[PDB]
Amino acid sequence: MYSMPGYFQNMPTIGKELVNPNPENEQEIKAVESDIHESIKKALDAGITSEEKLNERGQLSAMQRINALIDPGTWCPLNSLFNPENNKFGTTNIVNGLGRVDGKWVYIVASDNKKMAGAWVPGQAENLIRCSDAAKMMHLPLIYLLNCSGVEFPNQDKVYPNRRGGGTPFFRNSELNQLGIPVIVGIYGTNPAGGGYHSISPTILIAHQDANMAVGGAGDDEAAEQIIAAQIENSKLKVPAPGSVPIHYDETGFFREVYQNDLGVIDGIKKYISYLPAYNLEFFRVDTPKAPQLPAEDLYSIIPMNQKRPYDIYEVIARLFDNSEFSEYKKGYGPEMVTGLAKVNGLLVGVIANVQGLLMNYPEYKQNSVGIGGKLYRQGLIKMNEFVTLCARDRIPLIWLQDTTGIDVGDEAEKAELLGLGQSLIYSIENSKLPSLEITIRKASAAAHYVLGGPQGNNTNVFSIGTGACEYYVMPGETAANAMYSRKLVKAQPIIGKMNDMIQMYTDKSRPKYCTEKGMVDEIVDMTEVRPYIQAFTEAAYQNPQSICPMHQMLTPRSTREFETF
Amino acid sequence: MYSMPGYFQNMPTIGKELVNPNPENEQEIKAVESDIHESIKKALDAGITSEEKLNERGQLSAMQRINALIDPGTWCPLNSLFNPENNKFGTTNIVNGLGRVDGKWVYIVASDNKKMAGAWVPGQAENLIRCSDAAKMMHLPLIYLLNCSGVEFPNQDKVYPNRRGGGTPFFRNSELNQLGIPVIVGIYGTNPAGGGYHSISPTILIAHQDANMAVGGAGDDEAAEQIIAAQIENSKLKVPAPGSVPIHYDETGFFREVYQNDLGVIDGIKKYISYLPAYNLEFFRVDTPKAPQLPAEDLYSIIPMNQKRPYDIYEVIARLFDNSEFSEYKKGYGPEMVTGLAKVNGLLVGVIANVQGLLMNYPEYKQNSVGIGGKLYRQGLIKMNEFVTLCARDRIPLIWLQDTTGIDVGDEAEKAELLGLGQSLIYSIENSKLPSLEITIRKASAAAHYVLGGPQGNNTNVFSIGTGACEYYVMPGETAANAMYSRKLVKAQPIIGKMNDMIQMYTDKSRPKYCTEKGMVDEIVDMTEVRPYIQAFTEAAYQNPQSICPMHQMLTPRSTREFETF
Amino acid sequence: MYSMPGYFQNMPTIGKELVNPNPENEQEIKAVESDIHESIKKALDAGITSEEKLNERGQLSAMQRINALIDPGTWCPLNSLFNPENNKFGTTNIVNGLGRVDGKWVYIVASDNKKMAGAWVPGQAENLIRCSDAAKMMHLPLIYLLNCSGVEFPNQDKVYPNRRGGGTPFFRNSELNQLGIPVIVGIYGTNPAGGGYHSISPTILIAHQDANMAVGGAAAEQIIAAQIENSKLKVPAPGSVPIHYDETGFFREVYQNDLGVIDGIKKYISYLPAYNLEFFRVDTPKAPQLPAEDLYSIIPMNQKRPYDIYEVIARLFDNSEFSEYKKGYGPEMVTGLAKVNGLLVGVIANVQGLLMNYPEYKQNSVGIGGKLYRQGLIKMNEFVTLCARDRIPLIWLQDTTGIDVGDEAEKAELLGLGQSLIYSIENSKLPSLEITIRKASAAAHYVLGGPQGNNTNVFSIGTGACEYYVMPGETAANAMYSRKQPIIGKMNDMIQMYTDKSRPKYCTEKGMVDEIVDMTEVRPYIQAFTEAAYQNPQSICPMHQMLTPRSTREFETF
Ligand SMILES: CC(C)(COP(=O)(O)OP(=O)(O)OC[C@H]1O[C@@H](n2cnc3c(N)ncnc32)[C@H](O)[C@@H]1OP(=O)(O)O)[C@@H](O)C(=O)NCCC(=O)NCCSC(=O)CCCC(=O)O
Ligand SMILES: CC(C)(COP(=O)(O)OP(=O)(O)OC[C@H]1O[C@@H](n2cnc3c(N)ncnc32)[C@H](O)[C@@H]1OP(=O)(O)O)[C@@H](O)C(=O)NCCC(=O)NCCSC(=O)CCCC(=O)O
Ligand SMILES: CC(C)(COP(=O)(O)OP(=O)(O)OC[C@H]1O[C@@H](n2cnc3c(N)ncnc32)[C@H](O)[C@@H]1OP(=O)(O)O)[C@@H](O)C(=O)NCCC(=O)NCCSC(=O)CCCC(=O)O
Repeated sequence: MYSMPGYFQNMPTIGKELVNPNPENEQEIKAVESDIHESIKKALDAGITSEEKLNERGQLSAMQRINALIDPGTWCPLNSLFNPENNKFGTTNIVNGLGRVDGKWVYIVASDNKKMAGAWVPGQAENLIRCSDAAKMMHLPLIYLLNCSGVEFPNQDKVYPNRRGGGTPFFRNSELNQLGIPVIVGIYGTNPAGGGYHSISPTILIAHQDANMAVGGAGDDEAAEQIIAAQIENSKLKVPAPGSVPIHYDETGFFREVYQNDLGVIDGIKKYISYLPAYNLEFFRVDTPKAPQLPAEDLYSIIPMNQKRPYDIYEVIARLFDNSEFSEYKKGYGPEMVTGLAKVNGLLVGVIANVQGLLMNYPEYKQNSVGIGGKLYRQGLIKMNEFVTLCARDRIPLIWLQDTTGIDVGDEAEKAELLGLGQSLIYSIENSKLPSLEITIRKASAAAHYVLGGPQGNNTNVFSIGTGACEYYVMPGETAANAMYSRKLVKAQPIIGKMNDMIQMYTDKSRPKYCTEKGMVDEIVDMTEVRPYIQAFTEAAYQNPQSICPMHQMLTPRSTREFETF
Repeated sequence: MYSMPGYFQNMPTIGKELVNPNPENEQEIKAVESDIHESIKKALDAGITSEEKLNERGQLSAMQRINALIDPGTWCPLNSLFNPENNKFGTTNIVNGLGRVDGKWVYIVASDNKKMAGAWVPGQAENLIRCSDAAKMMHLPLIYLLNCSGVEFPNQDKVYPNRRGGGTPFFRNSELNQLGIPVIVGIYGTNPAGGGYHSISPTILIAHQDANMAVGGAGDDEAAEQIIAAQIENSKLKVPAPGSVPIHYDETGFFREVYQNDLGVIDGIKKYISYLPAYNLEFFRVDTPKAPQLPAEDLYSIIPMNQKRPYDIYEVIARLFDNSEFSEYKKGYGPEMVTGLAKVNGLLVGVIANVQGLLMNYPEYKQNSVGIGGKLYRQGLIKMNEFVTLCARDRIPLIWLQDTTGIDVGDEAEKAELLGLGQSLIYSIENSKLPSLEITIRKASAAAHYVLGGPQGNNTNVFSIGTGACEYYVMPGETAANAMYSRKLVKAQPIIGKMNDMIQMYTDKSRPKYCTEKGMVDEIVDMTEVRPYIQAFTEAAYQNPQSICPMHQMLTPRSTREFETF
Repeated sequence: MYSMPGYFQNMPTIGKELVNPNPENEQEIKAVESDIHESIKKALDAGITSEEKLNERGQLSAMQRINALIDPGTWCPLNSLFNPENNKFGTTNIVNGLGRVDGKWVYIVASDNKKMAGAWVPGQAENLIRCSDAAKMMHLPLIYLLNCSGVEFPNQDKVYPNRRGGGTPFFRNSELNQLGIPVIVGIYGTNPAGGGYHSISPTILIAHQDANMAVGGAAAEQIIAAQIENSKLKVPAPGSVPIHYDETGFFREVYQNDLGVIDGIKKYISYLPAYNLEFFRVDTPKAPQLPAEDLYSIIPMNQKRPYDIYEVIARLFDNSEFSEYKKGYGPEMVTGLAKVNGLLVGVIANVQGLLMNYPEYKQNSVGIGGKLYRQGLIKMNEFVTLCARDRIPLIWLQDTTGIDVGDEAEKAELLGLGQSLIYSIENSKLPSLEITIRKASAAAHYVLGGPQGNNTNVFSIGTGACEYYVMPGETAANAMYSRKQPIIGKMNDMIQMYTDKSRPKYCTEKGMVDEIVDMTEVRPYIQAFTEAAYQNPQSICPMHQMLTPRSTREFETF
């Protein structure tokens, strides 16, 4: 019961059954994966109040609230270890990511009430903007599980002011609303000032019976003593915390609904989520959802931690996409890249990925050359330009699989227009106006990181994820030390020492964990977890898209076919 | 020769001649202004190569290139002291701001070739985004005077990766182009990799004859020696720097034009600027341009450095806007704010500004009260909501003059809807979809900083400026130390000591210079320089606006009139 | 001083010098062209008040006002003979088209004050919407030379009410303003009610000193008493200068005479944003290398004769240069880049004649030029999509008899590929011009950048050799009456009617095509359109970031 099975079903299948496993490699990847999981667990547990203590006082933690909201097994966290300003607890005081609620994907943001009652900490504003941007680009509902005490007083200068500070999300929520994207808030505990605007900015307000939202909270030694007198007098005065339920439900009616406990609040949210517009994804399917035909655990063997080793990218694609099917656009032209159509739970996506290894008699603009997989040449850049443009016309979201060492350099490459072709790709992406996912398989480096659907496209890239085998740098430490200090040897030992410093630093500052802490990549995900994220993304993309191309009116399949025959 | 003189000419005049000058105050302001000018001069001079040395080698500095481009006296720098990451030289290696070129306003970005040949330094990416955002919001041409050596190798992790890093401007330039906003580049010196994409991303490329743009640049002790052999062999090889004029002019034709020297490049830019679409501002005028009727130097007396002193805001408005004329919207309603129409070189703007001092028998929702000027109440918030909405419909840009201590707090204020009214203002602003300017007169604090056209509105606020009398904090240090440590005295000397630490820190981290270094405000401007910036902004706003309301079809003047009569 | 001469300069040249002229054909074309010119002249002269009488009373006619405004030789009229409701005078009481004012292209609408003082007549509302749509799609300034007495009382039911009636332009002017497109009005004579809203809706109002704009203007024996009492009362016509200048200030400026009003308009036009077209040029403007008058020989009036489309393209575009996209693939169509006064346009045009061993989905087949097959439709889909990305406007040259029919064609996806083209055009979001060379027929007329794309096609023009029908009269009579002597008679009626109702003049009267233009006048219209398109475009693609030239090159080499 689908359109055009001749084009969209029984596509060529790709990938081989894994002949030689590699335990050493698998163990190396899993060591990175373990450290990530361990750091996340330690960070989620950190803070002045435990989950156990929270539960005793009648409150749920962020993860408890999240797990009560979502369909089991659908949680795709992002920015778990994001901590650009290096807070001691290791987080930005929010837990965020994608989750599914009774079949509907939503973007979830949860205050960490274990840590200073969910206070604004350095790096949080940035994290929050990455949330609302994702919702914006995907037209996906934004859900706040809110428990926010506002500005951290010692850090006010880092959390209160500026273009992208604590005030920005309030504008971003109005923008979402104006773009037709609903925002739903569960209001827990005390939310004064900063937390008050997080409470009031959403579309729908569901309150805990003890919760509040307010413009402002309650209310030498001779100086020092005076304060404790006023405090204990006000405490015996028993004035209620401003903007409690008797105010914001009974008087202003800004609280739409009030629930007795945390799980009641969740039920309220679930109810309003059920009201939200969403396609039955069947509408956009070209085939019934099918698992890949090769197991994802093979990826622990296929993707080498030895950064000097090539591998076959088709083996990766075969394990990530429905039924191991792939419909390649212009195979043979631009051999440094794979571009083609694939399926994700029956839904069309365009896949763009680096080819690794030696490229015989290539590029064409060089007399007698061998090309390096992971680099970009003329035909690859042109093929991508076309494929992006075609997918954009067809309203087909793009998933980029990056493992790249840059664009070809030198005057032969220059004459081949590579600088202009790279920028043309940037222009093509910006022109596409569709949500896109970027997945760093191993190397994200040079300008290729930018042009290959990089997170530098703030209008199209929703977020980025990386595997345990990934690394981010401008160029390898060795090449960098070279270009920096080679001319300073044309003059001149103190220089040798700081070349080895640079090499060491580039290794340190390019490790997967460091990369996600700085937010270079949003999440480090397990090899068995990459497809889940692709599924989350793709289903979110097609849940309520702002534009449609009927299948019979799509150009990509037609142009792909013609190139194969003509 | 203007529409509706009955509405737009002979408006009420405001302001008094200054009776009592205040030398002490004037001197205090000018001390802040001097320190700013002095820090800017020191920062512009800093770097491994002087202007004198640059000139000897046949090159102009950033400021020389800028001064050769612009009409004399039209330079409005922004982010002069922006240095969020605290680079030693004190800058982000770019000089940026507004400048006029033969009557046309343009946004200007100039590489600082005194410092590591214009290398990407920490904080630069952010600075560059503030540039392209301004051009985007105002539909104003972006001009690059480019001399960029790319990534600073030691700092690569801070300048190369991430959503808002060195790659982002290349996407932002494509966005500008796609929105119909031209980008023009003068290409000087060597521009490899990162600087190559700054070269190629603009609409128009004008090159210095010795300049280049490229995807990549040229080309233990036994290890160490090997490098200097290859280097000196390549140096004697005399291979030209990749992507020089014989390549990018003669072969690729990406350089549109080539000039012999720096001033030739400027002439080329001037020529292409002359091609750009721009209104004769006469088209949008409602009166002939007229100076204010009171001198701006009085502002050194009027605006008190004593943060506890009120002043009359009308005295400020009278000195900033054409002919000291003001057409107030709903005077008497919402007395804590002034909202009304003014003129800037004959062009209509909407002005929103705090009233200072005691407000008798106010707010209305309190039994017997005296209101504090600089705070926001019910009627003020509602009046602003309406005025913003009206100006938005009329396509009249808004200028916000902030001097504020926040929104009224407590359950009487809550019942009066202040939390929802504040957010309604945010929604109203976001809905306006027009470029806006924010000017901090003194206090930018609390949520009022956000709602009063704050820079937290990334779609509407083009940039923000502040006077020498300005200060930024969440709340005063004393109130902050209180709310932080008062409950920790209900338990318990080590606490007293860190309360005085907080008070001191809030004073340090809220000084005008510190605020602009962090980018809380984009520029600290002289009292005599505020009108110039307002003129730059307003004329840029009306140069090529994307939407028009004919004067006879404007609602703001009509509604303003009806309230006065009915 | 241009980007990428390697791509944009010294493109292949096309066309041959004309070997054998054809006087018979030329004369046949010029006979149609003469009849058009003659009908236009008669229509412009028609009406109860002559130009001579207007001049005596101190007033200029529509054409005098237009000719005083525009740079000489830049007038591109549209809808000259548009008269869908068949008014006796032959017009819709407005003169409209493209004109250039001191180098700036603008859209011009002028009230015909020769005819019932510029009253609203049947068909006018539709004509006015075609004006504001053009301005909308090109972001081009709209100029009204206004002299409008409002609703024609006898015809009120046809000019006053409905979604697309006399009130619609007032909403369309607000839309233009909100899209940032300025509207400038010169207010002449009396403009009450309907004409009052034409006066007030624009951005800028310039008034003649005797002019007015108003909400409303100023048994049997009883009426003439009140009338003569009011006439002796000497009450001024409502909303005159002492009101709308002195009191309301809705008139921005007042001039003593018609030419003063024009000067005021010129001044405000000079204020308007416009590129120096040099900014978007890839070469200096160059005439074609073959004369346009050859087209009188090249394009056959004998509708059964093929001709070489390249000969047409060679005579319309700068320096006879053409950079063809995917030559050899989809031979029934020509798609490629060309230049118009140095500016890039994408050209899509039918190939005529026999196509050997084609289409590929059939066995031993000969293809018919002017028809659309699989590869043509796919090539156009790609080329449209590529030009859209590159912000390159499209010019469509139509001479077509439809899309291939039958189950082999169906299996080849032709129905879906045709609609994909429609989708592709709608997706392009750029102003486009459509020129009917000869045949506009079947679904091909729709998909080949037809005027049915109300968001992209600015207007359409046709040559004297053009004709519009669903299908030929013979084929139509067949399909209608084959399944059915009284029947033979009404088959010949149908054939005759299809010939009658498909003549160039009839087509433009009904608005099927907006203007019938002379063979020597096609390039001028292309120049007007292209220069208007690039005057103030809403989106740019830098030359070095364009995909079309790159993809075109790769197909040639790879
Ligand atoms: C640019 C020139 C030719 C200029 O040399 P010059 O004429 O001597 O000029 P000068 O005023 O004496 O300044 C040179 C001096 O300024 C400093 N400097 C220059 N560039 C950098 C940098 N990128 N990072 C850190 N420091 C830099 C160094 O101390 C230079 O000394 P040196 O030239 O080494 O003797 C040269 O210094 C050079 O080649 N520099 C940088 C090497 C390079 O190729 N860098 C590209 C950086 S990687 C990148 O941006 C990648 C982005 C993503 C991608 O596309 O891959
Ligand atoms: C929120 C509550 C009621 C929660 O108290 P609780 O029930 O004891 O909860 P708990 O788990 O024991 O946590 C309290 C403890 O967590 C820490 N903490 C809490 N909030 C902050 C903060 N904002 N900055 C820095 N540290 C904070 C403190 O150590 C708290 O201890 P304390 O309550 O003082 O004994 C209370 O701690 C409180 O009132 N906190 C903050 C005071 C306040 O009113 N803050 C508003 C911050 S200003 C702002 O955000 C302005 C934005 C712009 C504007 O609108 O003006
Ligand atoms: C406009 C002038 C002042 C023209 O001055 P003039 O020197 O007489 O000019 P002329 O060359 O001699 O032309 C007059 C002659 O042209 C014809 N004519 C003029 N206006 C109309 C019309 N509206 N419908 C049908 N026929 C009209 C009539 O035969 C006129 O003869 P008449 O003036 O009756 O002796 C005058 O004819 C006049 O006052 N006409 C009546 C105009 C009028 O009442 N217009 C309102 C039309 S209703 C409407 O548009 C409402 C729309 C909805 C709304 O906004 O309410």
